[PDB]
Amino acid sequence: DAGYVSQVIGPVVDVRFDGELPSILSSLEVEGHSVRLVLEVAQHMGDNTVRCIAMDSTDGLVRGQKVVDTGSPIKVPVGRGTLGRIMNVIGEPVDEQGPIDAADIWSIHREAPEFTEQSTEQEILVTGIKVVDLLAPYQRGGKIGLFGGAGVGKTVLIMELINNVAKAHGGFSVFAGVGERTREGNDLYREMIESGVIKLGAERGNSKCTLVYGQMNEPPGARARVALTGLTVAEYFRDIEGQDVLLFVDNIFRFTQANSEVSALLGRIPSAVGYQPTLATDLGGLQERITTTTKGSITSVQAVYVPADDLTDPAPATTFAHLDATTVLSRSIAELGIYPAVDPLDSTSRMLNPNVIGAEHYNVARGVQKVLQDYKNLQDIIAILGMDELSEEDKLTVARARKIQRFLSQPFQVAEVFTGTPGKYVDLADTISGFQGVLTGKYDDLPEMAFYMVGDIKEVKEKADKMAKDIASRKEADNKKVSEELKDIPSLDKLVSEIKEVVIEEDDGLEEDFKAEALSSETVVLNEEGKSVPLPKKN
Amino acid sequence: ADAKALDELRKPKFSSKYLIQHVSQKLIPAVKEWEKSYQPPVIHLGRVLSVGDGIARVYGLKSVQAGELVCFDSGVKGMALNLQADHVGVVVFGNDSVIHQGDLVYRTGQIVNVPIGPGTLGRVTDGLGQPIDGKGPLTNVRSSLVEVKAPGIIARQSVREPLFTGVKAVDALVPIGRGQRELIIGDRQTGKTAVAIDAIIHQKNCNEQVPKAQRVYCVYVAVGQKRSTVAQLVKLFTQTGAMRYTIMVSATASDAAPLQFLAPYSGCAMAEYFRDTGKHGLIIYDDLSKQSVAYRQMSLLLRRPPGREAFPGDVFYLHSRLLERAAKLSKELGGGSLTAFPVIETQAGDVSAYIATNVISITDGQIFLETELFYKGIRPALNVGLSVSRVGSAAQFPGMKQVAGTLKLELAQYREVAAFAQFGSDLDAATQYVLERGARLTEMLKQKQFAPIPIERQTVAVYAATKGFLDKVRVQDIVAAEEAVISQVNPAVFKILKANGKITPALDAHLKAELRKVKLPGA
Ligand SMILES: Nc1ncnc2c1ncn2[C@@H]1O[C@H](COP(=O)(O)OP(=O)(O)OP(=O)(O)O)[C@@H](O)[C@H]1O
Ligand SMILES: Nc1ncnc2c1ncn2[C@@H]1O[C@H](COP(=O)(O)OP(=O)(O)O)[C@@H](O)[C@H]1O
Ligand SMILES: [Mg+2]
Repeated sequence: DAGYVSQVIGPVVDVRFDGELPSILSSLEVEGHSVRLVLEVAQHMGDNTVRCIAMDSTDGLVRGQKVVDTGSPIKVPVGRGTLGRIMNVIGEPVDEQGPIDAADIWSIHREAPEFTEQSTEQEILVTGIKVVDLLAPYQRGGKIGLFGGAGVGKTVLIMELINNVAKAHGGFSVFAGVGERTREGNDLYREMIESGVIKLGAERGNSKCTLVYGQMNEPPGARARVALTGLTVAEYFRDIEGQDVLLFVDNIFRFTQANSEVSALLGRIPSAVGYQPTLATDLGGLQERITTTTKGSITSVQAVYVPADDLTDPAPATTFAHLDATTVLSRSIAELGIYPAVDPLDSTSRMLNPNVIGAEHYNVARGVQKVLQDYKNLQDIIAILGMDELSEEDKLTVARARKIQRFLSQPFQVAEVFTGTPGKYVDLADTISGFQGVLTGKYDDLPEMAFYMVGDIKEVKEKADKMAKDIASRKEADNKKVSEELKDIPSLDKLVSEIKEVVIEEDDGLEEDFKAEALSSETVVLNEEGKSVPLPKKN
Repeated sequence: ADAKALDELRKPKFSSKYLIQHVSQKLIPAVKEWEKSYQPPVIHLGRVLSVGDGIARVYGLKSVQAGELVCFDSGVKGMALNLQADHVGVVVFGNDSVIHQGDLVYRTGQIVNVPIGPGTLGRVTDGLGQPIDGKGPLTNVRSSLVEVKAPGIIARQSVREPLFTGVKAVDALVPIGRGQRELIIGDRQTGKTAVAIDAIIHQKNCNEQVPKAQRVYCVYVAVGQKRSTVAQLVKLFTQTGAMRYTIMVSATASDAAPLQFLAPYSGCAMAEYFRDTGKHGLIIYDDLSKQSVAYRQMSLLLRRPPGREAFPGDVFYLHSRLLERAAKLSKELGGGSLTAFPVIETQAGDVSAYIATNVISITDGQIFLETELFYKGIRPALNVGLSVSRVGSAAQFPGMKQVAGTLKLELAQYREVAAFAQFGSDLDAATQYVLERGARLTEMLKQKQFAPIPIERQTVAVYAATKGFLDKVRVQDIVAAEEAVISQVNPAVFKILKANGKITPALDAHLKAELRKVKLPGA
């Protein structure tokens, strides 16, 4: 019928069974624990023993405790009521609003959608970031990748992409938090209640998003399957409902790391540099479930933390085959102070072809690639020469190229809480010819930084007008200034007579609810009969 | 040869019993002739098979869990990290020389608990709750769960409180928060202990001003620091008075591994109490790489599989829940905070080091301290172009916040033109002036070790290089001109800006006049 935990090694525990062993990728439950604990079996030991992975911390499992079989894979409650809910890996409410108002639980482990039901019709997903929609154009229902180091600006692109595409769609979306910080988790909960994507009250059914959160605090059972828990509710809305759902998964690398933290612990030799031996079927099984079929559409948005901007590690080097549109973030362009710091060379999508979009889109983005590759091949030699002997034919594809690295920049709506400048929702054909102009020489007349953090071709000519005036401004130093006391300025002590009286009490309020109990001077132990005794005094 | 053949072996098919009648008669005199050589059968207790170096392998113990404190028969405390099939691997707190093959192991049943509370303010324990400061046991304290998971998503709010460090190299250049996880990653002997201790002495001399609801108490976790350095910092905390509002858990390098492994964990167990009861808490997890080496010692004796640099698999999860339990709660649980300082020493410049890539991805902001910048006069040797934060505005002083954009972006161009000094150009009054500006900005932003200067003096001190008042002053003597800018101005204007908090035009008129009223000794 049921079995017992026989062995605990950190975050993997071993359950023995007396006949009819559970199928692989089923769910187990322990009774008498603090929280409900789900064990997901990964391999059979051989001696009537499954080997598990732990959805929460194992600190507390006694050897021999009762383990029941649910006989079935992990079931999350899918449904239309799940919108506006912050969801766990194992189906829990962690936003503390009752149970999940949904039915028809579904197995979150399945096979990939087959080869026959594959979509090849491609639609350009216009986002609103001038480096995305020109250079690496995303695909509707396709895949969106995001690499970059820790501190280059990956996650602030993701919520910016939510404000771009997940608001102006009307349907449903899903934010799949896989092992990121709670800070960028909790802040996104506030900036979707205020932006009205997630609602509270009796309007829970008109919302647009579910949040599946497997953040960094959980042990790697939960950080390894929150990718699948966020995935299957997106694949539930695809096949049953037909709506296009946007999957915003964060830190796909943390999905592959959470596998790799216990993959050695299940009895496997480490692979290349120390990552997991089975990363191919782990990630390849993850990715090809995220597609768009004949029945519906899933537009995957993937953020990946890469360690120290090195793309030779095999845990992101399997991901490059698995992403059509890739927005590779360079720390160098952020060290230039340019946001978004999207690489003009490393970030290249699959929509970029004149056989689909049109020659007017493909030629300027290729024209961007000529002027920016040669700018990289010349900024090595500009430090030996200083750009003074080039005979005025290589001083044209440089001066525009120093402008075009600023013309990838844009103030963000989600970032204006800490940058001050208001964000732009930029369209496509207005800036393609705008990108085309500064490549051609129509805007050679302008200075350097008028291109920085702007939008259309109207705002670049109007940053120079303000900039040109500001070189005519601050041309005075004499008198009639703020520094005199004649106009409105009080004396220095009459500021001080409006200060509010701040009380200091020196005892700080620390003995009001703290139950200042006593602790034992001698360590308390148990006896063989189990009752509490002090230590029997003998070595 | 299967288990059904084993269950068929449970059915007796002997067909004769011409031994069992007699071997049952000579069994009991045999076991009672050799009765002295029998240790008793032990079920809910434990007894040691193998012991060595901090990992002791104990037979039996059917009652223990993972993470239950056990007590050996000499009084030594222990911890059950993994539980194998027939035995339980027990990690040993302290020196392990007293344990033999055959000694008793007593289960205490509880999860490991180190005493928490405000009565510990002024005491130095190790990672186990035992006092080393020579002031006896801890009074008005209580035990708490050190293995607790972090506060959830519904429990937190957006951070607002800036957490002034008292350092102009920090508060203007890297915005810190009160619930922000700030990493101090550098080389060895480069000022990492300098930046952390500058924050606490500032937070003590700004603790006797703030009214009960921004009072940031500090716990400084010493992992693997030698015991003279522990007496050094206790001498530093006492001789300014900071020990009144300072707890310090101090795991030396001459202690065992798991006392160093638990000391940041017990270090945050104190500071969760300051978060739970509405106050603000400072935590510094000093030498957090050396705590991870203290993790690597236990596993590689524990027959556990190694990975990158022979560190185990789950070492990301170690530093994750060590730095996720520091937070800023919502209004519904007091509104308390915790702000985090992990210290990671690079292996002389490996940012792709295995511990580094974990802790740079967990934490919110990082502060690079190269050994390059430490000898160019820049002390503390903060790297500006490589240091990022998260929350930006509403994480600095708000009057500083407007002038910080004038400070950061001019520093951004200056780091690009500083390496272009191989030709002697100084062309068109801009390739010299941004060299003339940012060099004085570097000569602005140096300071002294153990000199906590409040932000209200720094919002004036940041104004001296952003405006004029320094456009005729050399690159040699700004470090003795800044103090005369501090001294000769009216000492009442610093209080009213910290009273205001923002650069109003009502106060902007005074701040342009008073810096020409001062006369600079750089000449
Ligand atoms: N801001 C500073 N100004 C002047 N000297 C400094 C400064 N910071 C550090 N030092 C020098 O560096 C030495 C070590 O300081 P500190 O312990 O802060 O560095 P650390 O990198 O934390 O050292 P460790 O790596 O050993 O912990 C001190 O002896 C001091 O002489
Ligand atoms: N367009 C932008 N405007 C303002 N700040 C930005 C922009 N792009 C990136 N940043 C900065 O980059 C930093 C890192 O952001 P984040 O996505 O958290 O990085 P990571 O994904 O590496 O953790 C943020 O603090 C943010 O202020
Ligand atoms: Mg030090």
